This record gives sequence, structure tokens and C-alpha cells, in this order.
Amino acid sequence: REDAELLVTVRGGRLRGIRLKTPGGPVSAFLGIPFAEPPMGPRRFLPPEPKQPWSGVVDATTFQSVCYQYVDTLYPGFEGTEMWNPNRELSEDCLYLNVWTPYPRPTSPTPVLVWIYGGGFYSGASSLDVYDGRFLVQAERTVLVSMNYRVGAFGFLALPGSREAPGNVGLLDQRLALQWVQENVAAFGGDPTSVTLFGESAGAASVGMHLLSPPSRGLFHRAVLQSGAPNGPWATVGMGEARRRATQLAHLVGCPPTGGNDTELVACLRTRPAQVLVNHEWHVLPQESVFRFSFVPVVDGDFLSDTPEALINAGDFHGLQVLVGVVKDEGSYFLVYGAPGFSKDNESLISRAEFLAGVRVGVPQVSDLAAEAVVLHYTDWLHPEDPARLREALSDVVGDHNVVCPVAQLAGRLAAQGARVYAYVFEHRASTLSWPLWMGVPHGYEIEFIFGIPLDPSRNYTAEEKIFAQRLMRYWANFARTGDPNEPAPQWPPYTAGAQQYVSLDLRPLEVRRGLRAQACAFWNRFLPKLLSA
Amino acid sequence: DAELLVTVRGGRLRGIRLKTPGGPVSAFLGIPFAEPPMGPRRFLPPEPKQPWSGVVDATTFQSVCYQYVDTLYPGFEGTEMWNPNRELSEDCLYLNVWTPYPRPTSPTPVLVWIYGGGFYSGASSLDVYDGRFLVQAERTVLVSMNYRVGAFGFLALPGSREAPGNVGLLDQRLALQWVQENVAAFGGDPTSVTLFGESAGAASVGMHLLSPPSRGLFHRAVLQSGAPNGPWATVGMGEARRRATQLAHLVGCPPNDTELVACLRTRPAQVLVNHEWHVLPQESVFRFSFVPVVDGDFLSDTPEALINAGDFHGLQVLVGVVKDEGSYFLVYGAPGFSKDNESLISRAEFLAGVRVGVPQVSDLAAEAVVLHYTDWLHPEDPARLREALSDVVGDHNVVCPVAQLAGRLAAQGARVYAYVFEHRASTLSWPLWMGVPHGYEIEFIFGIPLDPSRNYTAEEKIFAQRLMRYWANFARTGDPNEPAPQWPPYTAGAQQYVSLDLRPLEVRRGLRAQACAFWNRFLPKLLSA
Ligand SMILES: *[C@@H]1O[C@H](CO[C@@H]2O[C@@H](C)[C@@H](O)[C@@H](O)[C@@H]2O)[C@@H](O[C@@H]2O[C@H](CO)[C@@H](O)[C@H](O)[C@H]2NC(C)=O)[C@H](O)[C@H]1NC(C)=O
Ligand SMILES: *[C@@H]1O[C@H](CO[C@@H]2O[C@@H](C)[C@@H](O)[C@@H](O)[C@@H]2O)[C@@H](O[C@@H]2O[C@H](CO)[C@@H](O)[C@H](O)[C@H]2NC(C)=O)[C@H](O)[C@H]1NC(C)=O
Ligand SMILES: *[C@@H]1O[C@H](CO[C@@H]2O[C@@H](C)[C@@H](O)[C@@H](O)[C@@H]2O)[C@@H](O[C@@H]2O[C@H](CO)[C@@H](O)[C@H](O)[C@H]2NC(C)=O)[C@H](O)[C@H]1NC(C)=O
Ligand SMILES: *[C@@H]1O[C@H](CO)[C@@H](O)[C@H](O)[C@H]1NC(C)=O
Ligand SMILES: *[P@](C)(=O)/N=C(\C)N(CC)CC
Ligand SMILES: *[P@](C)(=O)/N=C(\C)N(CC)CC
Repeated sequence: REDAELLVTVRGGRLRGIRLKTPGGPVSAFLGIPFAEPPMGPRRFLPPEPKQPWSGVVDATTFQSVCYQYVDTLYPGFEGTEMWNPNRELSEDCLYLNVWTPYPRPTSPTPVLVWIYGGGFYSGASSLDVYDGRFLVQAERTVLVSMNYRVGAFGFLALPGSREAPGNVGLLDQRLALQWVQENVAAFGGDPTSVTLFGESAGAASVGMHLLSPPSRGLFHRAVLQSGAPNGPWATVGMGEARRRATQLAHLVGCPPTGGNDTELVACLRTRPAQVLVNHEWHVLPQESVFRFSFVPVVDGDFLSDTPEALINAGDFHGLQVLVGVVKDEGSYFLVYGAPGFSKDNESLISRAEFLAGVRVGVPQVSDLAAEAVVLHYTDWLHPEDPARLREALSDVVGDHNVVCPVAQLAGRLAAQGARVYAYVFEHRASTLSWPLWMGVPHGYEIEFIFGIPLDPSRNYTAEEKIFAQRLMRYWANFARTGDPNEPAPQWPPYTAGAQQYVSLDLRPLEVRRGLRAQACAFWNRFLPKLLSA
Repeated sequence: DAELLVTVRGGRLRGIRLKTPGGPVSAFLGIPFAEPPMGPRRFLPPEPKQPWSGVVDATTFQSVCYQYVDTLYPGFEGTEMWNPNRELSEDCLYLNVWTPYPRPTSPTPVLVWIYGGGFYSGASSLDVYDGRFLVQAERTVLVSMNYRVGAFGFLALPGSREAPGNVGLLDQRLALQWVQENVAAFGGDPTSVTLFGESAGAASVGMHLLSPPSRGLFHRAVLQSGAPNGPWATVGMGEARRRATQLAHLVGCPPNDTELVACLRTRPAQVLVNHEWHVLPQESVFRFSFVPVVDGDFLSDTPEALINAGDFHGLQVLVGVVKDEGSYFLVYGAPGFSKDNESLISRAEFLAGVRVGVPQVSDLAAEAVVLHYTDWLHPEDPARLREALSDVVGDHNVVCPVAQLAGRLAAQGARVYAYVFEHRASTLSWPLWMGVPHGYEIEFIFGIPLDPSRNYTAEEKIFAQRLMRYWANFARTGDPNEPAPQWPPYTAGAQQYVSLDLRPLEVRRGLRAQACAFWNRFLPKLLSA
């Protein structure tokens, strides 16, 4: 008849799951649990409404739809890009979450890891193969939760002050899922008092925004931020620029028959097919760029009462443990998406003129003086025109500006204001990587190791890569359990604003180093803001 | 002795025979080349010396031009060696000629030395500028002149005929004209004149390079630890007028240019000297009150602009710096510094020192300096902070202006040779933390180690002979090289220079290229926007 392990009652009703095989043994999975009412029709752009209770048994036996989003077509059929594309049908009916728990169900409350996917706030899905939670749960005996949240215009189009499209509803989707975890994770054996958020890129930025938003902060205990931070130059937008982008998108799809009554404008937007909005999404950006996304969280005083930078500097973070880090080559992946002279299919040995033009694309919407300051710091004036050095320098510009230095600033300020911080740099290039060698260890390619994907027998990772993945899963689960990645062996010291110690994650044992590109990040974090103001 | 009797255009001279370890030389010291700029002639351009009857006694140095006397460390060798060693006088426009003995009967290349001293001090009579060893060892003619310094040489009420400014530079030019007309009577070749100078003397050399009336008076140029494009070597017309006006007020004179200068001319020379430092707009190091003014006459534009717009084909220049250009100046005002301790400053003192070492810039500019010269992995290490502030002062005032001059001249047709002088003299009296300080290559260029009464090592005597050979080789041919390894020319791309030390030449790339990109390429854009 029924497997009692695969049957769970939550607040809304009864669920039926599936028993998953893993290389290490069985795991219980409840995939596609509805946590909100479908944000369709009149509910497009609105905050999520909690899922109404149901009679009978909901089959949570497969991943639900991917939230409607742009699909990348830069390199069709190429594994390096297709691995990030939707692997389920697109739909606005997409507010579902997933729970993995050990088989049999834990008998005592078990620490919970909650994953928030990245994707520049315009893409992503909890169903991607690289976010498969079965290996972590089996290997480390935690409960793992992941949720879908609205992206692009559907999640982050904002007419600030309006009731019809207030913005940040994609973040409210995440918060509702976190509230669902608090109310229901115990039914799966999870400990609601030991919830660790973790996420990568825009997912890491989301984690940070939940840290800085008091209504979210009560819903979790620890945080992990991989290759992303809320204080990046891409992760938030001001109210005026958000209104300008939303108004231009409406104009590009014929609404209204520009601006005017917000209620009328949104009502017209709600009549457009979802794909019509997606087709014009990228056109509302003020200039050609890399690492910039049209509809992102808006700083409007509500979800974020101030800029993440201000909230970080003004925050008391005693009692908080965070784990943060970057990959070795954060900037390289983004260059083939607009920087002149770049391609995955050649060595991208750019000229000096291409480097100077690339700086304006990688640092958009700054004064000519600011761009000259960037050129000053990233030119080797003994080799100003060397194509190989210019390629790596532009990668450093984009990676430092968008990822490394925002992460370093967050790590240093949190540590100085009471938090226990652990920092890493991920330095192993996967044997299965399909991107060219010049990209190094690109953005996003630590995730598969954190999730234990090398343990999948159908994949062809080396044996030592499987050992490496098991080590990383152990660090992450140790942190979730205790707030300390170290095993209760070379030790991982906390990051502090003074000593600035971090560890290198690679096939070799831990190596302790100092400074997350300290000289470069002093420019981005300490001087360049002063320049932009004067 | 007929070798010591010379007739120049103005009349007859009697010189003196001098001893060196390598043999005798002929010296003619204290030759008047201008009418004494006294009384009504104060602040005015020099007038050529009128002819005289009889024989001028040219056997001893003449008076030092009126100037401030350093009293930071009284009796200390390291400072006293720069102080006046003859009586001060406004009657000071004299020059000196050294020739081989017996006097050359064939035209000999001429070296003309212009002393430094921040345009406020200096004298051709200082022991460290003794030309006897260069003349004997390398068989050149050596000429050095006194020129007016301080307010007497560079007080300017721009537009006025009573105090036009730059008359100290005109003193140098008049001496250069005197060389053209008279050096052949000593055996010198007026068609082979090489200017060399250090610090403000090097800045002076560069200004003669950029002023067409001076360009026809010499052939090659050597610029040691100085350049005309520094932040200290020139002043704008408005600031010069403000400084001249403030000086008058400080000495009890009214604010009309004719009445102001007339009152200034009634004051004793020492009175002007006593108030010279107070007309500066703020407390600082490496800033001087009365310097050349850019008013469109001697300099038709800023030295920076003239260098960028110039065609320098047919020019050969020798330029260079010492290893630690900034250290000497730190004890003259940076908080926490002294020659008598290790000067291990704090972060707060470093930040205060930046405003002293980079005066009269915006707060944003100062923050940019702090950014580039902070090691953000060791932001508060006192030894690093000491070295960093020395780099700030040295790069801003000497190294990067020299690097900019070298690169632009080379890219625009000149043949440039660049050095870094890295030997600390065994006789140096300054503390070890100062390294190889500003000004302490001069004694080696002039062959002072050859003086047996001094305490230089045998190695240092050979080193000095090497340096004299490079300098004289350059004066003779425009190329310091002997027929080593070779000293390659400096170019804007390769940026090659040599290290001058006891060891053989080593070729290196970049005169603090990363730091000087900040000072030369970025910081001007920041200050203007
Ligand atoms: C902006 O317009 C809304 C909606 O107005 C309605 O839709 C318009 C296209 C048009 O058909 C109007 O006649 C409709 O009333 C206004 O909200 C409406 O306000 C009126 C007055 O209270 C009310 O009767 C409607 O029910 C309201 N509709 C909704 C959906 O809230 C709103 O007041 C207007 N604001 C302005 C013009 O500043
Ligand atoms: C490296 O590749 C870029 C990208 O060009 C594309 O990919 C190449 C592999 C090749 O298939 C091209 O035809 C593709 O268009 C080259 O930059 C492009 O150059 C072409 C013409 O030179 C120009 O029309 C495109 O706009 C350029 N694209 C970008 C993004 O700059 C680049 O020249 C290649 N480098 C080489 C060949 O050294
Ligand atoms: C290093 O010396 C400086 C200079 O102080 C002078 O020289 C010393 C050798 C000694 O003789 C002092 O008494 C002299 O005043 C020191 O900087 C001074 O510090 C005092 C306080 O102790 C302060 O009142 C002065 O203003 C400072 N002067 C300057 C120019 O900053 C410095 O503290 C010494 N460093 C040490 C001892 O580590
Ligand atoms: C691993 O290699 C095998 C053998 O060629 C192949 O069948 C399989 O598709 C590979 N796995 C992946 C994930 O590509
Ligand atoms: P962040 C900017 O969300 N990084 C995303 C775009 N990556 C996509 C390859 C990793 C999810
Ligand atoms: P420049 C600034 O003229 N060099 C001076 C300071 N030195 C004197 C101590 C060298 C003569």
C-alpha cells in the first residue's frame, strides 16, 4: 500500500514523496511542494500568498516548473552554458520547494541546509542537476531544502510605492519558503532552530539580504555566501532606476496605449504573455555591459531599510557565524558575454584598445575619471600592451569589482562587528570542465563539488575529485552543525579584518593565506566610492 | 707664471695653480660676470660686467649670494656641507673656471655646473663642487657660476618692470653667454658645452633646455635628481604675486608694484631672508618660497607642456636619481622624523605626513596617495610606514618628474641615458634608515673620494673614477659608454636604466613605473576634475 517514510503531514495537508537511490544509500525526497498560491494572472508582480490548505495527498514526487525566465543561447548545445538553462518547462506557476531527508527519517532534530540558487536574479531553478540535494543528505545526514523563486520582471520589476508592483517579490518568495521551513521542517526530522542558508552568486546576495532584513533574520541561524554578496554593484538598484527600467519595459511592450497611473500600467503589463516580457527584458539596461541584470532587488526602505553597504556597516553581528568565499577566476566567465575580443573558442588575447573598451563594459555607468582610475590600477606599466596580461587584467577587473571585493568587504565588516567569519578561495578546476583553459576556475564551478555531484556514478570525475567533494561536503555540514567548518588535520582559522586569513580549497590540504586581493579591494572598497561622490 | 694669466673680454685675470693627487690644474676663481645687483639693481635682470683696468685677482672664491642658513642640526656634517662657506653678499655674481695645467692649447669639452639648493640656497664654492679632480682626471674645462637665490633671484610681481622674476635664471644664462664669449681663452670649446646640475640645478638645466634663448648656449645636458616639471620647481603668476606681496607685508612694506619694490629695496638683505619661509601657503617639505615663475617669457608655458610639445631630435641627456630621494627631506617637517632615532612613525603620523609631503591638494587627492602607498596587509607597520612616506616624497618631487622628462624626451627624439645611484658613502653622517639620500652622488661625480685627506675607501676611489669617466664620456660624445656591460639608452617602452654602485653596471626596467603612472598619468586628471 504505502511507505510510511514517504508520507508526511505539513500545515497545509498531506504529502507523498519518493525514495531516492544514491551511491551511498537511500534518501527520502519530497520534490515540488507548493508553498504559495500560483502567482498567475492578477497575482503577477504581487507578493506571494501562502498556499491554501488542501484535502487528500499531494504527490511531491518530481521537480515542478522553472519560473519563467530568459534562456541563454550564446553557445547552443554547449554543456558549459546548458547546465544553467531550465531543465523543466517554464511557467509562472513555479512557487514550489523541495525537501531531502535521510532514509529512514531522523529520530532527533537534524540541522537544515536551505539552498538559494543564483542566476543574476533573471534565471535559475532549484531543479538543476548541479543542485541535486541527494548526495549531501546521504553523505552528511542533514536535511536539505531548496525553493524556486520568481526571477526577472516577474520577481523584481518594481514601480516603487505602488501596490500593484512593489518589487522584491522574488525575495518575498524566498522568505515565505523560509517561513514554511520554520513551520514544517520538523515533520521531516529537521531542526528549525538550526537552519543554515547557503547560496551562490545572486543566491549568495539573497542570503546576505535576508541577513540584513529583520523579518528574515529570525528565520535562520547561520549563512554561507559563495561568490556573491548583497553589497555588489549588480545585486541592488535604486528606486528611480528601477522605476525607469519598469517603465521602459512597459513602453517596449505597448503599455500604456509612457508611465502614468501605476495601477493602469501594471494591469496592462499583466495582459502580456510571459514570453513577451522576457523577450524585451535585456533592452531596458542603460548601456551595454557584463555582470549587469535588468530586474534585481530594489532598495526602497521596506525589505532593505538602507543600502546593503550601510546596513553592513551599521549592524551588530554578534552571535552570527558566516562562511564566505570565491573561486580563483571570478571574472573570466562573464567576459564572453560582451567584452570585445573575447570568445570561449579562441584564446581571447585582446589588444590594449579592446582592454580599454572592455573596462567601460565591465565597469558600466561610471565617470571617465573612475574608468581611468580602473585602467591605472589594472595596467602593468612595464607591459602595458601584452595581450595575455590584458586578458587576465580585464578578468580581474570584472571579478574584483563584482564578486571578490564585495565579498571581502562583507567578510571584514561582519568580523569587525562581532561575527565569526570563515573565508575560502576555491582553486580546483574540474576535470570535466568544458570551458577553455584560459578561464581558469570560473565563477560557479565550485557548486558541483559542494553538492557532491562527483559521487554520481554516471559522471566521470576522478577518484580524487570524489575525495575532494566529500571533504567539502564535510566542511559545509560541519559549519551547518556547529558554526565551525573544522573537525571536532590542518585547521581553518577565522577571517578577521586585520589578519584577513582564508584557506585555499583544492586537492591538496588546506593552505592558510592572507588577504582577499587586499590591494585591489582597497581601491574598490575604500577609494573608488570617494571618487564617485566628488 | 704665464699659465695663470688670462685676458677675457672684460680685462686681465690672474689665477692660481692647484694640487691634485694626479697632478696640477689651473683655477680661476671669482671671475665677475655681471655688475653687482645691489641697491637699485636688486630684483632686476643682471647687467654684463663692465670692462676693468688692471688684473682681477681670481685666486679665491667670491662671496655667496644672500640666502637662508640651515640650523636644524648645528655643527652636523650632513647639513653644514650645504651651508655657505664664504661671506654672504648681494655682490655675488661671479663664476669659476678650472682647466688642466698647463692650460689646453686645443679646444677642450666644457662642463658647466649649476648648483642646487631649492632655488633658495647654494654656492659654487662648496667643497663638494670642487672641480679640480674632474678636470685633471678627464681633461675637461669646468665652469661653475653663482646665481641669485631666494627673493633676490626669484621674487616676482608678474608684469612689473621692477621685479619681473626669474632673474636668477637670467644670471645663469648670462654666465652661459660669458662661457660662449670667453671659454676659448682658457682652452675650452664653446661648441661643446655640457650643462650638468643637481636638484634645483637640474631643474635649472631643464629650464634652459625649454627656453630658446638659452638653448643656443650649450650642446648636451645632465639632470641629477631634478627636473623642471616638478611640483616644486615652478610657480604660477598669481601665487608668485601673492608670495611677493606677503613678503613685503612681513617686512613692513606697503601692498602699486613700483612702491612695493622700492620699499623692498630699502630693506637689508638679511631681513628678506628672515621672512622667506613664512610666505608659503602651508607647512610642508620640499616646497620653496621663491622659484621660477611661468609668465610666458623665460618659459612660454609650463615645463610639462613644453616637454610634451617639443621636438627633441638632436638632443642627448643624462638623467638619474639616488636610491632614496625622499628620506633627507622628512626630518624637515614630517611628524615623528629625526636623524637621531629610527623614525618609526605611527599610522596617524604617516597620514599627517602625507599632507605635509603632498601640500595644497584636495582631500580626495591625499586619499589617493594614501591608497597607493599603503600596504593593506600591513597598514600600521612603522618601518613600512617610514619607507612609504619617504617614497611618497621622493616619487612626487624627484623620481616621477625625472621619469616623465626621460620618457617624453626619448619618445620625441632625444637620446636619454638613465641611472639610479645606489652606493651609500662610507663617510655618510646621516643615519642608516635614510639609505642613499638625496644629494650624495655629487661627491662621487666630482671625484671628491680622490682627496687623500678624506676617508673614502680604495673601492670608492675606483668607483668615483668610473663615474667621472661616464660623465666625461657623455660630455665628449653624448654617450657615457666606454669601448662592459653596456649602458643602454632609456626609452618610453623598455624604460631601461643602470644601477650605479661598486658592482658593475646592471640594466633594469622602470623608474618606479607603477608609482609614477599614478603621479604622472592619473593624479593630474583627478586634480583637474
Ligand atoms: C488610478 O486608476 C485606478 C483605477 O481606476 C480604474 O481603472 C481605470 C483604467 C478607469 O477605468 C477608472 O475609471 C477606474 O476607476 C484608481 O483606482 C480606482 O479608483 C476609483 C476611485 O476610488 C475606484 O472606483 C476604483 O475601484 C479604483 N480601482 C482600483 C483597481 O483600485 C486610482 O484611484 C487612480 N489613481 C490616480 C488616478 O491617481
Ligand atoms: C576571438 O573571437 C572573437 C569572437 O568572434 C566570434 O568567435 C570567433 C571564434 C569567430 O568564429 C568569429 O567569426 C565570431 O564572430 C573575435 O571577435 C570578433 O571579431 C569579428 C571580426 O574580427 C567581429 O565581427 C566581432 O564583432 C568580434 N566579436 C567580439 C565579441 O569582439 C576575435 O577577433 C577573435 N580573436 C582572434 C581571432 O584572435
Ligand atoms: C624620534 O624623534 C622625533 C623628534 O623629536 C626630537 O628628536 C629626538 C631625537 C629627541 O631629542 C626629542 O626629544 C626631540 O623632540 C620624535 O618626535 C617628537 O616627539 C615628541 C614627543 O616625544 C613631540 O613632542 C614632538 O613634537 C615630536 N617631533 C616631531 C618632529 O614629530 C619621535 O617621537 C622620536 N621617535 C621615537 C622616540 O621613537
Ligand atoms: C562518462 O563517460 C561514459 C563513457 O564514455 C559516457 O557514456 C558518459 O556519457 C559520460 N558521462 C557524462 C556525464 O557525460
Ligand atoms: P550570479 C551573477 O547569479 N552567477 C550566475 C549567473 N551563474 C550562472 C552561470 C551561476 C549560477
Ligand atoms: P634640491 C631640492 O635643490 N636639493 C637640495 C635640497 N640639496 C641641498 C641639501 C641638494 C643641494
